Amino acid sequence: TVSLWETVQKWREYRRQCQRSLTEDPPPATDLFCNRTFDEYACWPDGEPGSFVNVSCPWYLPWASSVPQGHVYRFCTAEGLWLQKDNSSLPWRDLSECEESSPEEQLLFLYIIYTVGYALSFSALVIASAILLGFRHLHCTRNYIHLNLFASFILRALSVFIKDAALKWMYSTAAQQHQWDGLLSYQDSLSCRLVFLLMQYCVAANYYWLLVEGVYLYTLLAFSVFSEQWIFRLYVSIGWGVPLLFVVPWGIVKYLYEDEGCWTRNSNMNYWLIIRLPILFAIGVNFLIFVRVICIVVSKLKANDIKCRLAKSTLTLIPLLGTHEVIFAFVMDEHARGTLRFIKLFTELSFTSFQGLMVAILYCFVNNEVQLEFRKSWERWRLE
Amino acid sequence: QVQLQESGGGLVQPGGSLRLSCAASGFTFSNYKMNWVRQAPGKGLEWVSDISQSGASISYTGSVKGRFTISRDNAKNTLYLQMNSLKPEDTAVYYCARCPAPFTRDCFDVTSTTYAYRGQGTQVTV
Amino acid sequence: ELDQLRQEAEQLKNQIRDARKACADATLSQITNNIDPVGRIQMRTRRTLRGHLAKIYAMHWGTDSRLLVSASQDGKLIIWDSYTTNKVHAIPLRSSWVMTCAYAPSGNYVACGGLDNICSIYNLKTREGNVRVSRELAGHTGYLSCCRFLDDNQIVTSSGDTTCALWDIETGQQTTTFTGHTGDVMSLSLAPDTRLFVSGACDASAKLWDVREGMCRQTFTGHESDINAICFFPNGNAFATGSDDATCRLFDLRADQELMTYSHDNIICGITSVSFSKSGRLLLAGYDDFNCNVWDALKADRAGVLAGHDNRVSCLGVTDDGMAVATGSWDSFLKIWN
Amino acid sequence: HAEGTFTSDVSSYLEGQAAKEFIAWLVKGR
Amino acid sequence: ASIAQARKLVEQLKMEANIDRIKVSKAAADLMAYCEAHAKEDPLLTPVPASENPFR
Amino acid sequence: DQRNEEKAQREANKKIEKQLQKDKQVYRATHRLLLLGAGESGKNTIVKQMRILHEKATKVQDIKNNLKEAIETIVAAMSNLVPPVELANPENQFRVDYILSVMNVPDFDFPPEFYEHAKALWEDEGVRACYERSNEYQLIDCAQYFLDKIDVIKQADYVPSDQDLLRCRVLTSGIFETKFQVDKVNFHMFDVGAQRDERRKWIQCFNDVTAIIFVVASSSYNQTNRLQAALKLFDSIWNNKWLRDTSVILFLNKQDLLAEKVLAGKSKIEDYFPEFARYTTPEDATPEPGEDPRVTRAKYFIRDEFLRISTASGDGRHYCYPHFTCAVDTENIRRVFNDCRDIIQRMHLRQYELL
Repeated sequence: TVSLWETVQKWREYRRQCQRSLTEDPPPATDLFCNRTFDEYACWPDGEPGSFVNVSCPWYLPWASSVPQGHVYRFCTAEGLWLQKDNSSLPWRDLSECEESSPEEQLLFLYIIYTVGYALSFSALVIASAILLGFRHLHCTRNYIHLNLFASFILRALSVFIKDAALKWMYSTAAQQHQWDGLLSYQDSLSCRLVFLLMQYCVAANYYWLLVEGVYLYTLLAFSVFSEQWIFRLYVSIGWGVPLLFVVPWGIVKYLYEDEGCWTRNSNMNYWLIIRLPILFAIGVNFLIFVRVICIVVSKLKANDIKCRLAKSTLTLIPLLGTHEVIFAFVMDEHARGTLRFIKLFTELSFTSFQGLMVAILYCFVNNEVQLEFRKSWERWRLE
Repeated sequence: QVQLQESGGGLVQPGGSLRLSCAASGFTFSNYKMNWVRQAPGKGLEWVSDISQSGASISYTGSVKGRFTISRDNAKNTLYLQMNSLKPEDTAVYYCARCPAPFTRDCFDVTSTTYAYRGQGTQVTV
Repeated sequence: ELDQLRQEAEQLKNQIRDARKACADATLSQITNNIDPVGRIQMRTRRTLRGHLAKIYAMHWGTDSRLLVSASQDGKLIIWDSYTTNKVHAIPLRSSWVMTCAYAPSGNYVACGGLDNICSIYNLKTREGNVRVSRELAGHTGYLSCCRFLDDNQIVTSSGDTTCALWDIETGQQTTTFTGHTGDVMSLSLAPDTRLFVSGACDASAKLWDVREGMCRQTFTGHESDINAICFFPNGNAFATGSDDATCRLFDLRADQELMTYSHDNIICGITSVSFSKSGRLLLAGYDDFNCNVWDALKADRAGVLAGHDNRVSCLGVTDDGMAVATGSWDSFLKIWN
Repeated sequence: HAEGTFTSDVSSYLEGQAAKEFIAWLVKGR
Repeated sequence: ASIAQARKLVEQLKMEANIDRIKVSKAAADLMAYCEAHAKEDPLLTPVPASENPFR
Repeated sequence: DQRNEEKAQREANKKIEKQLQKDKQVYRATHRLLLLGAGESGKNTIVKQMRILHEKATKVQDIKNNLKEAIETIVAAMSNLVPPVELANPENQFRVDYILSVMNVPDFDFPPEFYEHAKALWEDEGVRACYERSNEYQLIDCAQYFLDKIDVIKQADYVPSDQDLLRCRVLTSGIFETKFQVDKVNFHMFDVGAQRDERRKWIQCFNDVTAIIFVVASSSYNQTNRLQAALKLFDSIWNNKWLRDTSVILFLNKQDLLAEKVLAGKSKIEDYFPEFARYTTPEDATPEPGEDPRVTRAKYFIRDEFLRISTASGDGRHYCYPHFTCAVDTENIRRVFNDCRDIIQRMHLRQYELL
């Protein structure tokens, strides 16, 4: 659709055309005529006395295509005046033939929920990262993968806070005025393109650290030996490096071919796919890994409340691997419209915002090996 | 000093009865699992019965079930074996054997050849 | 007949117990009833020695009070510099099931052994610079539980075959065998003049042995279960024993009996290791409940706790200058305490 | 992903609301 | 045999019975006198200043 | 200087810590196993077959030697007794004659005719009586033990048990190691030899092995009850506080031998275990093809004796894996591999709080 900057530019061009045009236009040289005038909304040609001067609906209007023919009106009275309206120093002008004919209420309901969730996830994960890094008995390869997943969730929350601030600065009265007058704005700056590019990276790195947790749990349960320093340095390389390998390329495409809006708008869906297709491979492999691990858990429960233990194992594996995204993942942005957009965006935003809180509870706070370190440390605090 | 002294073993007819007693001293008797162990002539040591610290958990070897009764008196520091319906296969030296460590569930080595926490034994001849 | 030899051993046991009762004029608690207590001993972990893969069974301080050797069942002897935490030597073992280690007083050798029934002597001062086996002492028919050098050429071992043995290192032969225990000998401790040693075994008894004459001079009973640990008092006239009965006991040589029992009703786990401080006022004891208790040796009161291990404290050692306590544990770490 | 989808949806909606404002300031006499 | 084992235990009990035992109050006084005469040289009993503690 | 020797100590420490990191990868890659069994469990034979696929069985000729030497000296000493013992059979039958001839034969070959020659001598009551005076003359201590075992040493498949190596003095090593690999996974198996029967101290060394392999002779019931002693030892291993996290692989090794007795009437199980008379075969029991119901009922009863111990105090921290086996089975190495895979997988699922 249309931006402030297209409409401002267009207007500036109309303003240029009327500015010249008024000098070019020739006087009717009759009595009681009205002067030609550009009211900042219209170019009004000089007017005949006692007549409706009927000017075409303007072309800069963002709603112009829907109104191919239309005429704004101003009355040139027979005594040499534009007709003043009732108790108005401004002349009478009728505009209803040139107007346009709530979606924000559900965007506000969405924005409130994920910011409460991301805040509670950021709060629980700075505590959960402090507990795992605090006790040295908890230091192992599993908790090292956990701490990097903790960091990938905190960065996503911080980027969501920064993106929301940026949207409110890009769409401020001050910014709007800056665009209307044509002075440089936030929307035209590499500091604005990097805020949303960092959002891409922190989202994609979080999905690939949910991927590392799947692959590392799959490696342990596949029972064959691996090198604990080369595979772990590969896991840190997979979790942080692979996202740079496809976020950096999607930034080149937006800069060369789609550099409008600070990269906040997906206009060509193929460029969109560059970020999303790479992220759906990581969700899909995490879903298959989720199947094999629960298939292992079922096989162990047969040998040794069976449905209740299996359900508890499933619901705590669900935030570790991000398998809640498998539901509405193939309902693509291109095809998702109406109430289905709401519910795809509702379930994805809300559960992802609360997913960092769940992983802090289930893998730090209720963890039995963590709770034994708090009780042995209080046992060593009863010797003081 | 740990000392276990068994008494009550003598000549008995087949189908007869005999009560064995193990007088314990030198340790806190109620802290330990206690065992009866026997040695038939020509055979090795064979576990007969045990009893837990309070006297609740009681087990027997299969050849004596329904016939032998084990009990302890923690106040008098004594272990009992009430042997009813005695067969000639019950002819053995019967040893009272203490579990090696207190407050444990596992009870290692009580049938070993040179186990220290075991009395010198009383001869039961059927 | 053995029936009369049973009763002859009982009446000599009567005579020894009455000869011990007649010398018991006043207990150690009554003698030390008016001495000032030591207060609360508050030691803290100064060093944590990391690098062992599996559970540590034994350690021994060097006589320089700086170097120490530790033995872990990953198959490694590591010699640490306790000041800088640097590993000085890492010695791979032929058998991984090591249960004891010993640092020689000259600093030139370490010994170790375990389920292989062999005390392996390692030369630390070779001319190329590596650490190689100088001798393997074979002849025990049970696991090696404790070893201590007398000098560079002599070492005393204790074993699961119920015996102790003095070895000539340069010949590999047993000079003397020490028999009389009826259970696995778990620990030994040399006297400060190294003319005697005490051994604690799984028959709930401790025996004092003459090194050169090869006989058992005294037998000490009073423990209820297996003695896992033993250590002389610093003047060599007494020794302490740690047992599975959750008590430590102090025995005097010249009084031929037990002087003191170190216990608490809230302590129900066995003692794995015992050592005295330099003056002998403190008796440190490692426990199965992952802690080490500091005991007032004269007043039998608990003076402190070394807490911080996450598994069974297997061994404990005080430096010869008394500056530090090392504790080894099944969590694979050694801790140095002041 | 849903972050990008929500950000694009917010920025495309708020792009059009500011254009309506611009036209309204123009109608007020700017 | 069992007789040859039990004969040696009789012989050991005779050599352990013929020893001169001092009084326990005498033995306790010698241990009390050692811990007082060496209390100044025990760094775990009285903590040294944190300059000559090499684990500082 | 002081810092020049300190950098030389930091460089020797870095050369150690690199080597310790390479040793750490080897240690975490290898599964350690403690192989444990009653003495005549068939274990040692299990160690022999597992080795030929990839020191204890080597000493079978030293046990060959003692039994023959014991037979020689008694028949020889029979003369020297003041009343030379009359053999119950008046004639030697050549069994005595052959034994005389065998005297001082270098590298004897112990043919089947030599055994039956010795076999029939030893059952002769005249020889039986010459053994009470054996105390009077010089004889090896393991004489009667191996003589009553003529039947077992017969078979060419004979691998001596631990009790056999105990009666003789052949064992010198405290712990025997057998390294092998299944599916490129290294395994380190440790068997205990030349340790006393008092296990309560040295069993603590094996608290962090992957599994204890506890082999049992299921044919043992009817040593009065070799199987009850196997059940008390399993009970002590299962309930020891240091072995409380160590899983136990369980092999019932004499399936074929167990079988011959149950079909024979050579068993009478309900004498040593009176709860067998009211025991029924479980519904989840899947017998081998062509197997008698008398065999399967006795087979799963001995399994349920060991499972009655392990279902108490298990608590999801360590597990019992029972296997019905024979000592020379080729599947056995694979059964250890599958249980060790199940142990490691169950350990990782506890660390993720999924099991």
